[PDB]
Amino acid sequence: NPSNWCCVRLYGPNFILQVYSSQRKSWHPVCQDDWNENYGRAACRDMGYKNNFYSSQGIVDDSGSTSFMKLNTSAGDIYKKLYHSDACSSKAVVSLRCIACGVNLNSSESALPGAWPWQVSLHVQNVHVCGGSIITPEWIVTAAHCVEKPLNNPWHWTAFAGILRQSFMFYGAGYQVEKVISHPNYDSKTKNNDIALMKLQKPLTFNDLVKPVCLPNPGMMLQPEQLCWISGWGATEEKGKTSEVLNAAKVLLIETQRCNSRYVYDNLITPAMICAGFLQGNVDSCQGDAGGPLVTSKNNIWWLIGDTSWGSGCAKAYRPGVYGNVMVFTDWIYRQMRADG
Amino acid sequence: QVQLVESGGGLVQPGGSLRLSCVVSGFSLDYYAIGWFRQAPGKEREGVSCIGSSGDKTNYADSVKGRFTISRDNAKNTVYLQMNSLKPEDTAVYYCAAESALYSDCTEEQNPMLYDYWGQGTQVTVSSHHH
Amino acid sequence: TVYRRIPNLPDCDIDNWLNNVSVPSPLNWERRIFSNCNFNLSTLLRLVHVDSFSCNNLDKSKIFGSCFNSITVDKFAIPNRRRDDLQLGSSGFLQSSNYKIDISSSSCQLYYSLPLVNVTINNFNPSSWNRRYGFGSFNLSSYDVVYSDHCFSVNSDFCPCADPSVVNSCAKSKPPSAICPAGTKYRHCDLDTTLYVKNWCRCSCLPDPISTYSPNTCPQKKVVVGIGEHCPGLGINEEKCGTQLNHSSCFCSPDAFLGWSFDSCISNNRCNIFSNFIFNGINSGTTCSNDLLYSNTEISTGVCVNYDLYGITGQGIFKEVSAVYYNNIIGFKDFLTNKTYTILPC
Ligand SMILES: *[C@@H]1O[C@H](CO)[C@@H](O[C@@H]2O[C@H](CO)[C@@H](O)[C@H](O)[C@H]2NC(C)=O)[C@H](O)[C@H]1NC(C)=O
Ligand SMILES: *[C@@H]1O[C@H](CO)[C@@H](O)[C@H](O)[C@H]1NC(C)=O
Ligand SMILES: *[C@@H]1O[C@H](CO)[C@@H](O)[C@H](O)[C@H]1NC(C)=O
Ligand SMILES: *[C@@H]1O[C@H](CO)[C@@H](O)[C@H](O)[C@H]1NC(C)=O
Repeated sequence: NPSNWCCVRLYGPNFILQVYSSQRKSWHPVCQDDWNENYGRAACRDMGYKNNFYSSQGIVDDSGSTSFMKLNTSAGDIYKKLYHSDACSSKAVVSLRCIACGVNLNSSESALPGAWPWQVSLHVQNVHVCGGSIITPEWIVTAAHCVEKPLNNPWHWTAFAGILRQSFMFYGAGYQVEKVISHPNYDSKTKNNDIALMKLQKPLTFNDLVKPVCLPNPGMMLQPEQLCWISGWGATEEKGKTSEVLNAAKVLLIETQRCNSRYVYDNLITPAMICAGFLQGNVDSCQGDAGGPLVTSKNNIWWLIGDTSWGSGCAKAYRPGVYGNVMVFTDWIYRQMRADG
Repeated sequence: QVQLVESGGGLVQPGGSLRLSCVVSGFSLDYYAIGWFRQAPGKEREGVSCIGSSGDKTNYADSVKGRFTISRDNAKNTVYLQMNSLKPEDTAVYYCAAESALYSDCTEEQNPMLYDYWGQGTQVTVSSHHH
Repeated sequence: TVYRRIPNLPDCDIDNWLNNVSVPSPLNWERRIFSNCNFNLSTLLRLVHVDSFSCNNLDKSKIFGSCFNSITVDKFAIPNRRRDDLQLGSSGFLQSSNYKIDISSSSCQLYYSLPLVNVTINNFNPSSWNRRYGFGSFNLSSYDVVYSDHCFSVNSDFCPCADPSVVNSCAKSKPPSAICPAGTKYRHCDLDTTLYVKNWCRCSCLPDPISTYSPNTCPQKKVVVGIGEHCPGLGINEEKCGTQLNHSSCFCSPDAFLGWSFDSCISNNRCNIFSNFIFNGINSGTTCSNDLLYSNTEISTGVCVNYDLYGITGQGIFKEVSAVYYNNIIGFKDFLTNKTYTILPC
């Protein structure tokens, strides 16, 4: 069963390549020893990124792990070759980035062009219905409740990227969506596991206005109330209509423990959820649309921490926004990307 | 439903050993750090040990450093705390708690507010009673 | 300084004020203003069991023989664990929520003590709105002194109870409700429908006005006491106010009032007391020290001196003159010697 199986991951803001040790219950970094670009592309294809490959180099291990994985100097799949070595010869572990992501417009309300190049508007019947985040030239992260029946068919959806104004999303200009995959454990009753993937029929052309956001790795080591950003065409006022122009705002993460308080959401926040906003209220984080991006800046990289899931009203006290926890979905996303190609 | 279930607590002689176990349900250990905390009677809850989502990162408070040992079984979704050379000072209610991996896996000082999910705990008393 | 006191002025009896048997708590610290009277600082320091006396913006020695427009004496019993809060400029609970010592005024802090047999601690809550919604009284043991942890101000239309007509529809977290007095606004509660939870009642000041996650929505606003101000009120847990046990009106249980504590004043079988002396109008007025005599009979002439002649305050150069010259400048007849003078500005 694919869920029971795992293998490989990227850990931390420095993309430390980690392999799981059969029967030892543990992750181990990889020695730079005899590593090259081909091995990095192999690991990326193992994670489901296909021919995508950005960089691979040697960095210092900051995870504090027990042992490393060193490829047998010559054993003749090279995957088994990696045995439990106590140290690396090159004194360096493998940093591997499979795709150029997390970069936007440097600092220089209404969103600026290129400020959120991963933001996409998802339309049905020529009308902006949801938002999403670019992760590959052909893959978009959104919410599962956006694509529930009867919108589970990919032919209902068109994606618009690099465009800030809805009025400038004309009939014909958006990329057709080929596949829609809801999370298998999505529960519309509780909005648990509210995440879905859209694969486009045609690859996006990346530029200053259209770029992907990095998927979050385990061990990001974010602050308890880490400052994050939300963006979208979300109605600023309740019951309001879709904002014509793209907007963005800053929010702070809210501890899940504090978010599950009785006088907040009273144990409705699951491990598949994170909370963000402001508890006291009065702060307009309503700009975001459902499935839109929740991102944070760490190690000078923009990471997708959450996708807009649910929330009682908006800018309401004791009712912060609840987002899907992309960190716990990154493996499922990798699996879906690998199973496609 | 997410549950954390502690067991293995009991009454033990000073210098004895116990093995606490914590069964985790509702989420994967690959994305969450698991800590053992203890609360003494009428004292604040203090961090005892921590194992990260990677399984290699382990941290221990200086009061039990080198005497206790935390471990995890991902296949069994069970975290074990081996308490060796138990002292009367170790008498407390031992709780199992889970924190996400978005934040730091294991800290040197275990902040209980970073941990989002809690079990009910098991009582451990270390006194001279019956060998 | 040339001093001419008004004759037959009464004694200020500041010792009688400090040694009064009714001793207030810092929450209800008491004030007495002395004016148009004579005092003896050494006699005061003897009659009062003085533990410490220190002045700010005023020389201790210059009090003797000097006059003042008024002397303001504030007093209250010292809760022991809070004594360090009385340090000048401290941000402790006493100066934050009970009595702020004005560090800019010419003041003197007097720490003294009284024998336990002659002391009755007066613990009273001065908050008008706390009593309006049922404060009650402090049921404490003898010599326990109350102090505030957190002060809260509310507008005149404040009411801590929820509207029963709204509460009747509450399905979750049903707050207690009662009838608010006319002209007041009921506690705000929203009916929310989070996820599948219908008619979830979410009210202001949760969990309490001290730790409320939304201070902006809680009408009880945290405040620090100003100079010469009392604590406007203790925090009210609005979740314990719709009990409406009787009187058919909004009434809060006594354990709903938060942000207050107490400690004993007793040390060495004596109750410690703090007093603040604020000296208004130094070298002016008629509240004069008799510690030094009216040796001003020999008025210094030809030198620039401050003068207070029967209440007329100024500065000038005295030059002795006869009545023929009186037959830009002022002058007076000193009735002690009947000598006439002139006063030129310095
Ligand atoms: C201590 O308290 C005051 C301080 O002057 C005096 O008692 C009365 O206090 C009330 C306060 O409102 C005044 O209105 C009265 O004029 C005061 N005098 C009388 C005779 O009632 C008095 O000095 C002391 N009271 C005692 C010892 O009972
Ligand atoms: C590496 O492979 C060779 C050939 O299969 C084997 O003999 C050896 O034991 C392996 N491990 C090493 C060299 O550590
Ligand atoms: C208490 O007051 C009475 C009456 O004025 C006085 O006689 C007595 O000395 C006082 N107690 C002490 C310890 O001074
Ligand atoms: C006041 O407190 C005492 C204990 O200090 C207690 O015995 C008494 O019953 C209390 N009074 C009331 C009215 O509760």
